[PDB]
Amino acid sequence: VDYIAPWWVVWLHSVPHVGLRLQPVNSTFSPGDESYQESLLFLGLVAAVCLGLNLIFLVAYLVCACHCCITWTAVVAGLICCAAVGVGFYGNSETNDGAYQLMYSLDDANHTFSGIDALVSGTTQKMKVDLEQHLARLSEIFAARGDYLQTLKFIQQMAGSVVVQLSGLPVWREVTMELTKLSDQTGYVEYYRWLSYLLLFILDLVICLIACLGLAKRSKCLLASMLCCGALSLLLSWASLAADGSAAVATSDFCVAPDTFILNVTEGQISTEVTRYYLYCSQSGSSPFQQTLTTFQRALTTMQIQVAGLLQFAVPLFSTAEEDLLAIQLLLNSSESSLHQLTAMVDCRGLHKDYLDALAGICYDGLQGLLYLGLFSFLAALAFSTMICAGPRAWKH
Amino acid sequence: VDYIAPWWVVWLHSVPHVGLRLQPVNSTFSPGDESYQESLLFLGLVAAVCLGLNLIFLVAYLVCACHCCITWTAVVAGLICCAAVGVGFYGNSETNDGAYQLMYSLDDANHTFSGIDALVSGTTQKMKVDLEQHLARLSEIFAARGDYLQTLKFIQQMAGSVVVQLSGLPVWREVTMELTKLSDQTGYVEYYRWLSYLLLFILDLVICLIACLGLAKRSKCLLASMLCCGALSLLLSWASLAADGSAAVATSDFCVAPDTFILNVTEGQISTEVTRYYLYCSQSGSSPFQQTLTTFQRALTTMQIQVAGLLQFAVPLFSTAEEDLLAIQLLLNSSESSLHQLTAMVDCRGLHKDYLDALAGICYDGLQGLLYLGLFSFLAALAFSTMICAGPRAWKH
Amino acid sequence: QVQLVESGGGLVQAGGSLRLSCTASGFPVAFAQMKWYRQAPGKEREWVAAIWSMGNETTYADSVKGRFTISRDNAKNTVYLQMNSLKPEDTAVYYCAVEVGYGYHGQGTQVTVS
Ligand SMILES: *[C@@H]1O[C@H](CO)[C@@H](O[C@@H]2O[C@H](CO)[C@@H](O)[C@H](O)[C@H]2NC(C)=O)[C@H](O)[C@H]1NC(C)=O
Ligand SMILES: *[C@@H]1O[C@H](CO)[C@@H](O[C@@H]2O[C@H](CO)[C@@H](O)[C@H](O)[C@H]2NC(C)=O)[C@H](O)[C@H]1NC(C)=O
Ligand SMILES: *[C@@H]1O[C@H](CO)[C@@H](O[C@@H]2O[C@H](CO)[C@@H](O)[C@H](O)[C@H]2NC(C)=O)[C@H](O)[C@H]1NC(C)=O
Ligand SMILES: *[C@@H]1O[C@H](CO)[C@@H](O[C@@H]2O[C@H](CO)[C@@H](O)[C@H](O)[C@H]2NC(C)=O)[C@H](O)[C@H]1NC(C)=O
Ligand SMILES: *[C@@H]1O[C@H](CO)[C@@H](O)[C@H](O)[C@H]1NC(C)=O
Ligand SMILES: *[C@@H]1O[C@H](CO)[C@@H](O)[C@H](O)[C@H]1NC(C)=O
Ligand SMILES: *[C@@H]1O[C@H](CO)[C@@H](O)[C@H](O)[C@H]1NC(C)=O
Ligand SMILES: *[C@@H]1O[C@H](CO)[C@@H](O)[C@H](O)[C@H]1NC(C)=O
Repeated sequence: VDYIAPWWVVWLHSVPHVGLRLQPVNSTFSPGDESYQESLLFLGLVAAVCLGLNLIFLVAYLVCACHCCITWTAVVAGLICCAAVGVGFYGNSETNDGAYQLMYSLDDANHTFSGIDALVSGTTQKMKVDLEQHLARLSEIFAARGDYLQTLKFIQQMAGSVVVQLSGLPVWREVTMELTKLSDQTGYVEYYRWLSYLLLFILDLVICLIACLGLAKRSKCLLASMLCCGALSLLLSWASLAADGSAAVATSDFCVAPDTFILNVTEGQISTEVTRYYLYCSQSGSSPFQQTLTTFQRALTTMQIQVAGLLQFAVPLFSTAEEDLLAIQLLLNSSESSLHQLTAMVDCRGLHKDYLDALAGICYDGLQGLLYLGLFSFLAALAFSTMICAGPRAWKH
Repeated sequence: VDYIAPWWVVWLHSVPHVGLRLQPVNSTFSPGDESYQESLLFLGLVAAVCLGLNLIFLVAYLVCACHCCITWTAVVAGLICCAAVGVGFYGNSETNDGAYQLMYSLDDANHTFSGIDALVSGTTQKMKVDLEQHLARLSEIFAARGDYLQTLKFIQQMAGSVVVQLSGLPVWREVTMELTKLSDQTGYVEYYRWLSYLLLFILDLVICLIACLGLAKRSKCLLASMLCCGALSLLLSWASLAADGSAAVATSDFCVAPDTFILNVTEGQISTEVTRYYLYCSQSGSSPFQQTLTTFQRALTTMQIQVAGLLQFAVPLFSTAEEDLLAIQLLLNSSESSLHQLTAMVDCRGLHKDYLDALAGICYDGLQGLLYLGLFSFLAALAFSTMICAGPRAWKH
Repeated sequence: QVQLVESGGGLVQAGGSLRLSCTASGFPVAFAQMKWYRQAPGKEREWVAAIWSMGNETTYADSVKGRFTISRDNAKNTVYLQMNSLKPEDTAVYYCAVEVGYGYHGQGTQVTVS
């Protein structure tokens, strides 16, 4: 699998991004910059401007019709309104799917990083503390037996080497905290936004159906409140299109060059080799962790050889301390299982799949949901404008 | 994370299974046996009987009404048709998402299995041929070895041990062939079904548009063609309901216990130890690959240290097979790289995540899509029946 | 940190028997790696026998096969060489060595055959 920018990201990214003074600004994604923010609020204000122009058109046409076919166009307005609600339902569902995909990928990355950190801490503590305590006990009992104390010092030195080469690994405490904060913020914003958009769709369908109800038969006095609610939802739909366009432009500017942005965000918290390793899997290249894991496994094999030999060549001479020599071997083989797990978690594929899934989620699903919500806003604005400007229609006398 | 048992799967599995002549059947997923096909055919015949009853009731009611707000009811039926088309679009999109997710999960599992097989075959071939060739060349050029031929013999021995251990690893050629076949069949069937159901949606939209156009002007030829196409389209909608209900029942009752079925099928393909490890991820337990990987790692470390000793102690002595000894050192470094690339792809994490994602695609999204598609079929049948009910008053009125 | 002590050397007559002990202090005998070397006054130091660490597998050079046996005495932390059927060209300075990195060859034990 590989990541390439699909056509819609390229099309949206090429949309001009200028400030309030129309000055061209670097289009690279950088939310911290004030200039980029002002660039996106420029498109927001452009959307507000076209909203104002559309309202001016409605008021002018309404006053012209009042001072100075039709029912088919009203029915058509209702139909396009319903189609807009449907398209918006699909787009909101897709955007929610993208947001949940991003949250799931972030949670998977959090779990895999916390597993690495937990294994690092557990192995370091286990080896250093418990191995030193046991080794002190063996040196206590193996006293006055030279070669045995020399081998004990050897395994102590190998333990020190393991501790050094294992601490020489990234510690993702702050990375875990950042991932957790991002996941919680995404959850809050996404849930509230989905509630808001579901409420908007419900109100849109409700007002469309009940406005057509008045036109159909029975009472006709509803149309005044129907017009008021239609105008409110029309301005709300214009604001929705503004927000959706701004968010889509920002997400596309992120998605065109996501690897560079991620690599230049995690600059001090994370090493450069590790990030370049996870973002671009080095199937042809060499894993940066390979040397540390190799030293770890070589040291563990040497420990196992020495301890097994000690078990086999110390029963007759001492007949004691074998009750904790079995314990030190059990500790070593548990650490071997820990090493297998650790080299299974630090692999490029594990985090790279999560990152690629998050990228596909955000870009594909989220931004297609975004332009589909923008299209919903456009059709809703069109149908709302037509149904508001349908005219007094004799006030149904 | 573990596959939690959902609720709608349980509800759809709780439906009685009768087969052909009121036998309780078993309701435990068993493809390729007569009882299960009989139950699915029962469900299909139930929906066919419902179609026949609907047809007979509609014809009889129409004849009785002819022999003895309707425009509003026709418009309501058209609106229900449009809503059914939208919900069918949603259901087909969800079903296609589930099918593509299943195909992608199977593709990634195939990639991991192919990688495992490529790695084991490459390492065993490289070792057994190139490494044996290099010790054969170095043994003869080393004259009057004595001390040295013992180390060379031990290297050959431990290489034999590691190659035996790697041969003990399962071979996944048959499994990847089966996965390729399943993926190809899934792609072909899903593409054809998506195209057919999109054609059905197009037919429904077109016939609804013709009905709406013919409701404006009372034209006999247009009404006749519209009704002739509508009866045909309702028979297809009922048949689609039949097929979709049968498929939904099958998928739901496979969902209630997928692990036992996938274990039953994989009784000769893969040893039970490997499948029970992959399906569950008993993170607090052991792993069937632990021993062979431990032996691989120990062999590689010990051959590393012995070859390094020979290299750094033989150049001052012979310096004739130095290219050969660098060659075996390079082979050993490469085997270290492939080992670190091997103990991560055989891990529980990747394949368990693939299996959970495939399940979620086929069971969460897939069954939701099938239920939505069945609801679309039922709504289309109801709307077509309601439209036909307005047929007698469409003529002469 | 390791030291080597060689003992048992002396002047012997052709075809006798003797045992050399190469004491160890920093590496356990026949537990990591063991090796036995010799050198004549004008000559290059030459291998005679060796022990592999765990399996007690021993090998001997062609000219020395079937006459010397080298053992593993774990009780007193020592390696023995049992020389039998001595011949006059067996007169040389004998050593033991290792190839582990704990250290290297120690000193000599003179054995002369007359
Ligand atoms: C990310 O993983 C971390 C692992 O540290 C989770 O932290 C735990 O969170 C629970 C509550 O959910 C606390 O009770 C535990 O004490 C936390 N453990 C530690 C070691 O701090 C965290 O919840 C995960 N976050 C997400 C969003 O999944
Ligand atoms: C070291 O870890 C391994 C994990 O398998 C254990 O290996 C077993 O060792 C016993 C005792 O020699 C053998 O009889 C078994 O055959 C080994 N198991 C396998 C699956 O090969 C070993 O017990 C662990 N060490 C300790 C002290 O528990
Ligand atoms: C499943 O994996 C197999 C691994 O063999 C893939 O087979 C390869 O397919 C490519 C084209 O996709 C061919 O160029 C190779 O020659 C095939 N290799 C062999 C050994 O036959 C197969 O394509 C994969 N299937 C899917 C759906 O990903
Ligand atoms: C096998 O790997 C090592 C480590 O990458 C290669 O280089 C050795 O690196 C260590 C650590 O810096 C040095 O002490 C050694 O002297 C290096 N060995 C050399 C230069 O021969 C090693 O070269 C690799 N083996 C081969 C055949 O390429
Ligand atoms: C944007 O930033 C990039 C960073 O490489 C720079 O090369 C470029 O000139 C800047 N401006 C534009 C208009 O791309
Ligand atoms: C990109 O990296 C450079 C490296 O010097 C840094 O100065 C700059 O602030 C970074 N900018 C962004 C937008 O990531
Ligand atoms: C299905 O058959 C199995 C044995 O194959 C039996 O245990 C079970 O009771 C049967 N009925 C069910 C699951 O309703
Ligand atoms: C599935 O496997 C179980 C357990 O081995 C066995 O009892 C059963 O007969 C198998 N087949 C079916 C169809 O359940």
